[PDB]
Amino acid sequence: HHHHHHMVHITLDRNTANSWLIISKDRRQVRMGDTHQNVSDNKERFSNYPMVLGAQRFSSGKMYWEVDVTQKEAWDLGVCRDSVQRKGQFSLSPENGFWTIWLWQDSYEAGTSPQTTLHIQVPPCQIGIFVDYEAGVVSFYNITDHGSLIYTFSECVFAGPLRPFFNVGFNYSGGNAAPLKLCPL
Ligand SMILES: CC(=O)N1CCC[C@H](CNS(C)(=O)=O)C1
Repeated sequence: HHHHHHMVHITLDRNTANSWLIISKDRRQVRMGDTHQNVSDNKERFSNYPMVLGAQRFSSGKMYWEVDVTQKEAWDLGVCRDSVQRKGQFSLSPENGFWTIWLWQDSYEAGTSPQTTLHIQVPPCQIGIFVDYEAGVVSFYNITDHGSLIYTFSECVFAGPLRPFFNVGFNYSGGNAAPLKLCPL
């Protein structure tokens, strides 16, 4: 692909983070902590899942960023509406304001309803995410496999400002402690 020129500098918003997450000082990395991270509760925090939003809000234009997923067993990545539900149980779907892909139990899937099987021959260590607000497009690219397309959501109905969306996943296995990292431009 040739979307690299729409690269944007994404930072994580501490105030949206589940209370067990540890966001690095530069706001470019996030990982699961082994306990509550000693923060007060607020209405922005994701309560049920290890999720956090980017600080940036997008309402127009073309945007591109890259995320490092090296050695993780489980994660969700993409964009979501600024107004997504924060508390309680919910599914990742366009109907709920999310445009995401994920890794879970050795399979990759797109967050449609119901979910769609992805066909990845080269397990990605970095994922590229492209958003075209006007076109209603969210695309995912396998940076490890020369930028090969993973999935395109088209005819998206964003219906509001978008924020970068992250889930570091649970670490019940002891094999999913590694961080999500926003890769340099
Ligand atoms: C992320 C979160 O809200 N919580 C609360 C309940 C217990 C969970 C245990 N953490 S785990 C999967 O072992 O890494 C962590």
